[PDB]
Amino acid sequence: GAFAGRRAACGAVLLTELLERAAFYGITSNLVLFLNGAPFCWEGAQASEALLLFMGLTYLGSPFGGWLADARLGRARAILLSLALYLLGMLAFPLPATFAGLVLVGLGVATVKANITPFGADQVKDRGPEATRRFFNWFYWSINLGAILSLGGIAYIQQNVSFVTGYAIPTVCVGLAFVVFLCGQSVFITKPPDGSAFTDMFKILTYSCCSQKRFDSCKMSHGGPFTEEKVEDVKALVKIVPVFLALIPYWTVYFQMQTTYVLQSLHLPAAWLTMFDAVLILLLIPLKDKLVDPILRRHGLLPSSLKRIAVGMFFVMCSAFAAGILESKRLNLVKEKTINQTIGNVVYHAADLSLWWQVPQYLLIGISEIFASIAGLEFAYSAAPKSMQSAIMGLFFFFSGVGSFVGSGLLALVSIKAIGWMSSHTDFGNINGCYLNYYFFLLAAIQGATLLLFLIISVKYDHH
Repeated sequence: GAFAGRRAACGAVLLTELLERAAFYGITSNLVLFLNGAPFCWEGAQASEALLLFMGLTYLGSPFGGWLADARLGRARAILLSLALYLLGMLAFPLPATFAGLVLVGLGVATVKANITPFGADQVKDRGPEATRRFFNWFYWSINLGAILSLGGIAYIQQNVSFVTGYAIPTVCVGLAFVVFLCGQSVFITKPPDGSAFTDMFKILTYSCCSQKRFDSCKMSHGGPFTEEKVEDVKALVKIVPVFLALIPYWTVYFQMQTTYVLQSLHLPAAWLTMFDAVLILLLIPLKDKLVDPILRRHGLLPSSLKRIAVGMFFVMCSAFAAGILESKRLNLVKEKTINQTIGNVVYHAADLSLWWQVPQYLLIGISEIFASIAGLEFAYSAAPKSMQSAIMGLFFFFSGVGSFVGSGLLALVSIKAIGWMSSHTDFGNINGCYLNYYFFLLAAIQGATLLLFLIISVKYDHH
């Protein structure tokens, strides 16, 4: 009965999210390749910088998207405006203009990502937190399904017809999402926030900050016009911030592992490797949702989101250790024979080893994801105040982007001449004379330290 009733609205929201994710992954799958192979052939550095700027704008727009959704507008209306801007920007690709289109697409996706999760989360808030947890599980499953569908269909229909349609496919998807969402609204009534006074909440926050400049906060605000709700929201946000601060290195390690696993698998369509992870997720989310959760319900072992994030961090560390061991074995084997292969239009030298040895580590990462990210989202919805859930989601996405940037900086920094772990990394391939195993071991050590710090912070937070 918990999932009955608004099932149609939940399915519509999941379909819209799937279409949005498919369009985004279609955009990001071969943007650099399309720009390089286009008649306006730029340099590799120029395309890389454009992609990095696009990703940074998408990461940065999420807090402002949540701010715009929370203030002077609703949630569904802000989603509609964001996806309209997304469609308008995406229409430019099949046709300075490129910069404007990238800006529009980035703003649209940043607002959509920041606003879709809180809306669907509050849509099922009628029942207990278990309904929200199941909704988040199916939300992540739909995201992965959309990723797989895009990364397959792009190549599936790219060969049949002209390549322009390859970029026209996401746009149509966006349009479809638009229509679906519109229809959903006609029967949504998913407890619309109707946020009008929430704008004042923002200025109240500033007033509280002024009260800081002019448990000190509680006693100071008791005398003034600072009714307990806003003070408790400020306290909750203050408690939340260190969690994200500790989670930033986790996102750094996550993105670095995502890049390095593909880079290593290249030496055993290039996007299919990434699909592997998603495929594993598509296999793991349902089974767990039907088996892992009930058993705890039988034993009363239901942990907090922080404990599940810690378990995910432990699985990440185990996967990093396994990847390091596999890289060491591959380096030991490769010092005797090499095999020349071609992927796309690039020649790579790979060791005489099967590709299935990547199955264990990937599997571990999958478990970590199904134990961590979703749980974090639940926390991102649970501890956040009811007034500014979208702002909290936007800040979380911004912190994830900052972690990704820190990971890229660390990857650049572990390539200095004094380090000596890699010298052919500047070249496209020939990672045979490199030391990626040491990089994996360093990532595992950093993950362990971050896990310990997060455990301490989680214990301190749960004590209060």
